[PDB]
This record gives sequence, C-alpha cells and structure tokens, in this order.
Amino acid sequence: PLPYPFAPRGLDLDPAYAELRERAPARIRMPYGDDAWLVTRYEDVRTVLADPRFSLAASMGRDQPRMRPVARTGAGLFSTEPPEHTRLRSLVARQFSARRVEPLRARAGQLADELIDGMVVAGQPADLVEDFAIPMPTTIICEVLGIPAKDHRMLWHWAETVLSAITPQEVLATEGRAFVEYMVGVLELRGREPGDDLLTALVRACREEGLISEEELLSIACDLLIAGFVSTTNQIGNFFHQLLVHPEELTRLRERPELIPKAVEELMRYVPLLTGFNLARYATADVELGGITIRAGEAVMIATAAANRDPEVFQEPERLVMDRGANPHIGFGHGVHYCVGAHLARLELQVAIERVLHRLPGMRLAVPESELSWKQDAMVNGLQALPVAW
Ligand code: HEM
Ligand SMILES: CC[C@@H]1C[C@@H]2C[C@@H]3C/C=C/CC(=O)NCCC[C@@H]4NC(=O)/C(=C(O)/C=C/C=C/[C@H](O)[C@H]3[C@@H]2[C@H]1C)C4=O
Ligand code: NA
Repeated sequence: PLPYPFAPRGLDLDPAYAELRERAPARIRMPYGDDAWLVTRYEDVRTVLADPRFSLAASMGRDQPRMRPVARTGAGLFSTEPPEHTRLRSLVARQFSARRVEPLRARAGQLADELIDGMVVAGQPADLVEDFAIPMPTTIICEVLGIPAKDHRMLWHWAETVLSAITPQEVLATEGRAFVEYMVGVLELRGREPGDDLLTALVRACREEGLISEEELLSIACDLLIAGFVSTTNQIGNFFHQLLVHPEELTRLRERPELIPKAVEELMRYVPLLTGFNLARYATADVELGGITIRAGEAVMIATAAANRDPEVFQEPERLVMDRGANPHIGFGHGVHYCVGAHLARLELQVAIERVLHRLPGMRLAVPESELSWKQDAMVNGLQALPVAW
C-alpha cells in the first residue's frame, strides 16, 4: 500500500499523480487508521463526491484513515449526509450565499487597505503572510460570526495548533477543550446579547425554534470558525506567491481587475492545497469504480489537486492559464459537502489581489525564491513567510 499523503514540495503537484490517474484507484496507508482507496481521476473523484453510497456519516465510529492519532467525532456538517446534513446546512446557507456575502466587498477592501497601510508604515520588507494573508480573512470571518476582535491572537494560536500535523495528541485535546469552552461561552453571549451576526441567528434557530440541537449548534459554530481560519489565510499567500513567480500575469490583473475572477478560479484549480484535511468517505454498499469494486465498509479518499489537472478535462492541465475558460475545477469540492464558504473565500481572494496589486504596483519578492520556506507538517499547504518589497 502506498504511503500517503505525499510530502509537499512547495506548491508543486507531486509527479506521482500523473501515473496514478492512469491506473485503477490505489491502496494507500495514512499515518493512522484504516487503509483506503485513493481516487485521482476527475470523473472518479466527482463520483465519490456525488454518489450517496460514499458517506461521511458512515465514517463516524470507524478507524478513519487520518493524519492525527485520535479518530474524529462530531455531529455536524462534516459528519452527516442528507437529510440530517441538509437540515444543518440550510440554516447557514442564507448568510454564506453570494447574495449576502457580496455586500462585504467594500468592507473587505477597506480592511485590506488598513493592512497594507500597516505594511507601509512598518517599512520594507513586509511579510505578506503575517501582515496580510492571516489578518484579512480571520478578521472577516470573526465579523461574520460575531467574534470579538480581542480574541484574534488566541484564535490564530488555536488555528496553528489545528493546522500542524505534528501537534501532540494531548496538546490538541487540552487546547481543543479550551476552544470548545470558549465557543460555548460565545454562544451564551449571543443568546443574552443578540446581534446581526451569524451565531446569533444560529442560537435563535436552536434555542427558540428547536431546529437544531445544542450539539449541532456548537459543531457548526466550531466548524465555520476553524474553516474560516485555516483556509483562505494560506490560499491568499499561495496566490500571491504564484502571481509573484509569474510576473507576466501581474500587470494584466493590476490594470484590468475585471480579469481577476477568472484568474482566482484558475489559481483555485492549479494550487495543491489540502495535504492533510481530506476526509475519507466510507462506502455503504459495494460500488464499481475505476475498474475495481469498493466493498461496503471500505474507506475512500480523493485528491482534488490531481483531478484538477486531469488532461481529459482540462487542456494543457499543467500550465497556469489565467483566463482559462473551461475550468470545472473541484477546488471547492462537489456534492452535498461543496464548500459553504466558497462565495466568501472567492470574495476574499478577489479583493486581496485587487487591493494589493493596486496599492503596491512595484511589489516583488524581497528574497530569492529558493530561500522561501514552506510550512512543514501542515495540513494545508502554505508559506511560513512571504517577504516582499515594493
Ligand atoms: C480557499 C479557501 C477554501 C477552500 C479551498 C475550501 C475548500 C473546501 C473543500 C474542498 C471542501 C469539501 C471537503 C470535502 O468534501 O471533504 C470544503 C467544505 C467546507 N468548507 Fe470550505 N474552503 C475554503 C474556505 C472556506 C471558508 C472561508 C469557510 C467558512 C467560513 C469554509 C467552510 C467550509 C465548510 C463548513 C465545509 C463543510 C461543508 C459541508 O460539509 O456541508 N470553507 N471547503
Ligand atoms: C482548507 C479548506 C477546508 C476548510 C475546512 C476546515 C476543516 C477542518 C476542521 C477541523 C477541525 C479540527 O481539527 N478540530 C479540532 C479537533 C476536533 C475533531 N478532531 C479531529 O481530528 C477533527 C478533524 O480531523 C476534522 C477534520 C476536518 C477537515 C475538513 O476537510 C476541513 C476543511 C478543509 C478541506 C475534528 O473535527
Ligand atoms: Na490605489
């Protein structure tokens, strides 16, 4: 069985995936848990994500293929399938819809300008990671959820604990307990002190309409916070890294920002992001796939970055093509667990690029590229620092 996941080399896609896509799904061994089938062919990955015989509910109570020593528990979005999943996801779908995140664009741009101001005053070189990529989306999600600004540093510390694949088992537990107790507290605050935030809406949904349990309310609050903290923070840095090493693409996006949406989608397709956070599904019945049979009770994982370069789906899949037209990438997933944050992340990535490129027309790497350090043992690929001058 193939040891998995591969060790990332920057944001290179591992060359093994090219051969993997042209054979039957492979048997893989993760750091912990059951062995699994690994699916990399685009069509095979879409099938796993859309076919209800592949279930995240069925993985609860199993010895899941995973990165960390303790199998995951919980009763929320990552643990359920329809109809129960639908009941939870319906309650969050209003606030994260494109229609309701779009009014945040002006605020996101104002925040980006404040962060860039801070970089300017601090003087060159700046670090796009610590000075911009981390603060921007963490602030925004906190505002969406009604989380006080004072808790930013504490929550980023928890995010780093969550993000490291070598966090000691007992550190994860003790910090985890503290985080959960923190969120219990916030949910009581929102109960006494209602606001125009998402958690207030979710507290009412639970404690006045009885539409979700307390355990579900808590899991959704925790999930949205953690997701908001570990995802875009890394991806913003990744996208600026890719723009900085393709300077030819910079000036088009700087001068014609209407081109930024398609570029964000191409960068979503191109960037290999998810080293560790790939939830295995368990089959609930035998499924024929890729010429093998996945028996009931077996585990299946997907490689979206590999699917996103399947040459049967994307022309010249290994080329970064910033105006790429046919781009049905799986960078936000597919099926019922399709990213509920997709419109918010999309807006954050577009605004980040628009603001940074306009504010800092002379932006460039402040160190040689070979000197960049990538985060080691991270569940999500990302830079330790991104030194820039301008
Ligand atoms: C570039 C940024 C992001 C990327 C690449 C990303 C990617 C993904 C992917 C691939 C999935 C599917 C996982 C699976 O099917 O196993 C997912 C699900 C999810 N994401 Fe995102 N995400 C991003 C930003 C966000 C943000 C900002 C939030 C919340 C504010 C968020 C919240 C969630 C949640 C709650 C789920 C589970 C949905 C469900 O099971 O119904 N994500 N994300
Ligand atoms: C970067 C883009 C996407 C953003 C989303 C963020 C979310 C991560 C939530 C993690 C929460 C966490 O670690 N909480 C502390 C321990 C509690 C419990 N114990 C576990 O071991 C565990 C997990 O392993 C959970 C794995 C979930 C993985 C999901 O794919 C990604 C998803 C990414 C694809 C648990 O939930
Ligand atoms: Na400007």
